[PDB]
Amino acid sequence: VLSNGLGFVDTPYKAGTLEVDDTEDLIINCDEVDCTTFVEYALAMALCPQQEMQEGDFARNLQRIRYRDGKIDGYTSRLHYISDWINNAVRQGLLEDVTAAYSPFKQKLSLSYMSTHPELYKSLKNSPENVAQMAKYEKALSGKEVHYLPKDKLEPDGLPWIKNGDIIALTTNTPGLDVSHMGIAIYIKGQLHLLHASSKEGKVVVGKTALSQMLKDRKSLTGIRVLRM
Repeated sequence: VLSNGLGFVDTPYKAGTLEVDDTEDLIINCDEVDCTTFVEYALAMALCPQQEMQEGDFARNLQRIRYRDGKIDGYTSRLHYISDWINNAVRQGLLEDVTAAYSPFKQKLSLSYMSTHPELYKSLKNSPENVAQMAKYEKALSGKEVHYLPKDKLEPDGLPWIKNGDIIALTTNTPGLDVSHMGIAIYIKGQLHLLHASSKEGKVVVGKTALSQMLKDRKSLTGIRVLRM
């Protein structure tokens, strides 16, 4: 949610915060975030019945969002592809797929980046078993359709059905990937902007440029998916 997300403004960006330990277990690092862990922390906080927030509730929620079916079982149990992450959260009723309700446009998933470049990942580069597992997950998701909103349908002032606090996943046509970035919707000066962890700015920011312009500026971006707590 927006109020929880906004508490992270200016928190430094750092990639790989979840890869620091030898075995996979729950890591809570709210001091350094990437585009995904930022949203996970924000969501896990927002789901808590108290805001008085109990660390047990936050920790339970985070485990449920970060891991396939909330089960911690090695590196490949963590939800690395955002399509998979979204499916996990939607199937548990934690998020509703707003673009599924509103948009008639669809993309077919084609996931393969991780198993194609296992050298890039600490937990794949020396683990043929982990690579094989990620390839099974890629295969099971590839060919499935999701709803999205094409970027040519999004204006600087957003749309009535995209609200403050919605999670926005930026869809991509780059080989082997589904979604390149996520953030939280925030209307600023009547324009739909993105609250997100930016590697460009090196920290969590409310983006200066309207979301529609962020999308239209990049040839590899195709549109968005909109999810809501």
